[PDB]
Amino acid sequence: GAMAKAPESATEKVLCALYAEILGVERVGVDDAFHDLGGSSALAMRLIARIREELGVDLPIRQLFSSPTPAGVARALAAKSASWSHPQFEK
Repeated sequence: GAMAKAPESATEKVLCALYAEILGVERVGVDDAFHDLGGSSALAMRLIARIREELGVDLPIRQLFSSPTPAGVARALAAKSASWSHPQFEK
């Protein structure tokens, strides 16, 4: 429940919705940290999966620690728009 009450950018609104779905709230501001809503790191790991189902994008929990608000996660997502090879795995 931060007082900045900042407005939402395009990805940040999807993240606010995704935060609310897990937290059980009416709304999340782009300045509300996942932890300020009472969320825990374990729930933040599950958030990654829901973001992937809805938007098709993944974020490691490493970056999420530095990106506790929707506005933080959205810019962290945007960094992946650069040409970068994600690490592979076997088949």
